[PDB]
Amino acid sequence: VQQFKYAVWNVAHQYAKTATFMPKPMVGDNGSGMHVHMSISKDGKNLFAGDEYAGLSEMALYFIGGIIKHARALNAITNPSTNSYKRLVPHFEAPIMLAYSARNRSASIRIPYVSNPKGKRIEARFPDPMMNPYLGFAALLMAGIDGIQNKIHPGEAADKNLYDLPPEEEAKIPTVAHSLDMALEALQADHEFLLKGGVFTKEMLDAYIELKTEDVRRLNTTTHPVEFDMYYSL
Amino acid sequence: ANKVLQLIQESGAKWVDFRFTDTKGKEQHVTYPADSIDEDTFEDGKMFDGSSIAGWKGIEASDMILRPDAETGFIDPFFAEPTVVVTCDVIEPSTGQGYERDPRSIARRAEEYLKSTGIGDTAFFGPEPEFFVFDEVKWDIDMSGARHTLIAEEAAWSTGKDYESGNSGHRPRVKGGYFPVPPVDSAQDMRAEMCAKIEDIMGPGRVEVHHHEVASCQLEIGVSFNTLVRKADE
Ligand SMILES: [Mg+2]
Ligand SMILES: [Mg+2]
Repeated sequence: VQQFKYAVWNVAHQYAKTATFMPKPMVGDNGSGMHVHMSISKDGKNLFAGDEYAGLSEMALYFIGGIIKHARALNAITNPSTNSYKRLVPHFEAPIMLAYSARNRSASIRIPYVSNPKGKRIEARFPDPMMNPYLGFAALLMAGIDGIQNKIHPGEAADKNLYDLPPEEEAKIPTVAHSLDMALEALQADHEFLLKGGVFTKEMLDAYIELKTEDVRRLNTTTHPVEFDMYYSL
Repeated sequence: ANKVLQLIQESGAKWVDFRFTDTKGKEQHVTYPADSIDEDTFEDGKMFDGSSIAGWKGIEASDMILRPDAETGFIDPFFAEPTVVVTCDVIEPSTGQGYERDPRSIARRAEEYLKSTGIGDTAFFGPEPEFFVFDEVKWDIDMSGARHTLIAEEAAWSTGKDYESGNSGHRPRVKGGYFPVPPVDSAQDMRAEMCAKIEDIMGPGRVEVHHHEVASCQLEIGVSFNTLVRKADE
């Protein structure tokens, strides 16, 4: 990932241009996202392959469940930028709804058409390139295996429709974090899966959270031009 | 004319502005000295060429100066000059809708074609015309292309523009100019003057209300309802 970023940055620079892996740099047009494709192999066999749902093993269903459960927390490490939440907005092309389907948009988790079940994987569309590859990938796994270990059921798959009327539902459909603020509060509450295996020390997690909070501080302290628009002449 | 001729006397006006309306609904004017204007002129009239409604006919229609009301001292112009917004257009014979059709006469026809139907003695119309006021407006159309630009301080998009007096930042937001207070309103005295001028023209009372319409730079002044051929003139 890091090498890719480096290449694109520098190539662009040689064309006298500048590249940015920021999400939503431009408002009113598409944000830049990092969908993450995931598989597990054991002695060289794809554990995700099965006949549970659209070629998915029970293993993978549990992977999914864990991630869905821990998503708001997972939104830091993945979506670790205040800007990330500019992308994650109630609209089209928006993986805001915490669900899974192979054939549905607005599904934060999506099951790719893989043809051969040999490469069967699962895709999470909510992350943006601001995610630390190392830390991010890892956190997804830890949450994934928490699913497996606790046999977390991912619930029913919504393939039907992205966002429609509220039959007291859809409103009820869970959403990913609205702000880095919230994401950091979520990770405070729900960090346990990471600490397992001692993969994540509490030293670093509590540090990370504080360091990321400085980013939040910046945003919250600095008046935004838009505030002038709404509030200046009140 | 009791109204007009007497007004001329009282005003000491040297000039009388005959005003009529073309098919497209654009008021037109021709100016005569008071000396030519007698009571008989209201009957006899003053004749003129036809270049808007008609053509080919080499039409020499007459401007039968209409008399009651519409006898307004020209508020804007320097020299004392009453207007006769009442100038029905009559063919040389058949005192009728001149050129293709004089709108005012068509309306007079409809005035009669209500009493004649025995449905009603009079009909009352109360229009609410909305207008925009801009600082400046520019456009051109050539083979090169077509172009048009709106320029105004009060325009919603004028935030960020440089001004001589400086930019107040107090301006209506888009759709959001529904009655906010003067800092942003930046009209008021203008509307007031408009109202004052109206009263000079039509008469006392008559002006109901003045407010800022929704769009940036959009204003509404309310004028009392009246009969056709009266309200139309107004
Ligand atoms: Mg994708
Ligand atoms: Mg209105």
